[PDB]
Amino acid sequence: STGSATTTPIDSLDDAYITPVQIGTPAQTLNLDFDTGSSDLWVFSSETTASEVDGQTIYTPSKSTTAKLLSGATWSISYGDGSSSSGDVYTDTVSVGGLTVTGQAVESAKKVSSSFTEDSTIDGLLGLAFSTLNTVSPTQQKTFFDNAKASLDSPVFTADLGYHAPGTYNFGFIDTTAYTGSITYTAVSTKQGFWEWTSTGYAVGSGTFKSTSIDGIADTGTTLLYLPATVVSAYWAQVSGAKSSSSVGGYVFPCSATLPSFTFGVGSARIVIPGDYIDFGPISTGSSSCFGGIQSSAGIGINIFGDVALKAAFVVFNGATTPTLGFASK
Ligand SMILES: NCc1ccc(C(F)(F)F)cc1
Repeated sequence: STGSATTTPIDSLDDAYITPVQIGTPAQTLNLDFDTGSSDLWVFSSETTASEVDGQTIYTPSKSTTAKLLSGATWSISYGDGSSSSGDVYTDTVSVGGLTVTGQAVESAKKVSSSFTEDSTIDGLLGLAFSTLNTVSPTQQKTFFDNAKASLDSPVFTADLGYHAPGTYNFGFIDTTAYTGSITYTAVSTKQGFWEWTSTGYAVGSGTFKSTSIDGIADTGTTLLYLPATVVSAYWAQVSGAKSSSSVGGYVFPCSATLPSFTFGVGSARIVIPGDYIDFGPISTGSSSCFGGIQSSAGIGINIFGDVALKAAFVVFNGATTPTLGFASK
């Protein structure tokens, strides 16, 4: 079987993408952030403290005939940006774009950090990294992709994120009309639980391609592109007036500048990120300083190929016994 769902940017900057997901019987539809950088399916619920909920749609397990409390199980998770959430665990039926999994662990948030509360467009997260990262204790739980794998036609899902436009998450098949040319596959390391791979180098604008190995993760749940300081300095040096700001927390540039493209390597292939994708707009309303979409990973400890990079490509997450990542131009 297969599934297919439209994903839509939450705002005008593509800060995140939400995808409708049906949970429970009868269906309760929540808009979840599909995150290949984590492995928990957690939702705002009727159990979330009332003061930490501001306009989100909530999951009510008491109204689902198929919901079952997973007795004794708890979860607690903290993201790389400092966000966090925690609560208890139900099992229920979960469907994405026609693809249904029964007995999926649905982690009901009892507490959520402030950054989730002030984001009324995101009802929760659907983790798509490897199940070794799932935070349910004492019995670790499988992700939606892992539970659906056996019944999928092909153990793959694809991310086709749009630039200021809706896109598509497909499960179980590769849409050969969604990309141009060939898909270039590259090996994945699962040792840290991430979709971790090695890029073969980079170029800035029309400059020469620098062959260098850049280890990093493919993370639909991270907005920006986080790369080593040497790479990020070489990019921003080509933008007049760009500088790293301590008060802002990253590279900023004059909103009147035009940004060069950024190219990253996938084996022998090249993926070009148009300069417009790197513009994240004024750092504050009315400001003439704009925030850059390519930032240094030095403070993080891992390089992150976030939405800025992934939306320039058609990306295949191949969850075969030997996992691989496929990239195609589109
Ligand atoms: N999008 C999930 C996520 C967030 C942060 C990280 C970090 F910071 F640990 F790399 C990995 C994955």
